[PDB]
Amino acid sequence: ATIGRISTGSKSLDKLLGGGIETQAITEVFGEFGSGKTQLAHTLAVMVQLPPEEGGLNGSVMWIDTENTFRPERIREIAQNRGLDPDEVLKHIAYARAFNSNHQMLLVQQAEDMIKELLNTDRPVKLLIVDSLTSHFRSEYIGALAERQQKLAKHLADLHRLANLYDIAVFVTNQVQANGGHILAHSATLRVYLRKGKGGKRIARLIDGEAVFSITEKGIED
Ligand SMILES: Oc1cc2ccccc2cc1O
Repeated sequence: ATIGRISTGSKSLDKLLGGGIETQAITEVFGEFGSGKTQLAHTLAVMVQLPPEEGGLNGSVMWIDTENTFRPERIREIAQNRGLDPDEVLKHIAYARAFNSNHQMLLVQQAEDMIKELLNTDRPVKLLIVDSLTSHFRSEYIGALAERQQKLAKHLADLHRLANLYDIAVFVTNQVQANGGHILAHSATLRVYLRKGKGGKRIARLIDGEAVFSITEKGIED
């Protein structure tokens, strides 16, 4: 398949990304608590449902939530302010809460079943969100970094296999703050550092110019 792009909702961020986040890729956004990573995830879950003329892929979404941070009412707001029907937008987001890191790993295998079911339809899965990808692994493997890296590596390999095999954009979030971080090392296809700036602006930079955007009723925008 050709590489598809999903607009983030922000012209500035899209330019930094070359048009949007890519299918057949894992995009990792990392930054401190409150930097806006989950807002970007919510926005992408709407944007992907637009037609290509508007920066989407007419796609369905799968969302693995590890922190109980998915907000359907926020999806509704973004959809209503992106000219979509909120009920339809929510009906094309498959949502699961990961209870721990092992269940999170099983959910990726389960996601493949729904991906296959939708593959030849008019609304194939085009976006798989894992938010937060690292939070369970971090809390469960304190003092056991070597084992944590083994399990994370297999998890990321599973996510790569889905992105490439089924032409999906995988979007993952990673909280990194004071003294913290191996990030995801070199595993993602693309690392985006997100931070707060003056006056509530958010600033994004590719790791390995900068885009500037705001969080609004449209999700994010310039
Ligand atoms: O109904 C489902 C929703 C999911 C969401 C995320 C990952 C896997 C899922 C599997 C389902 O059957």
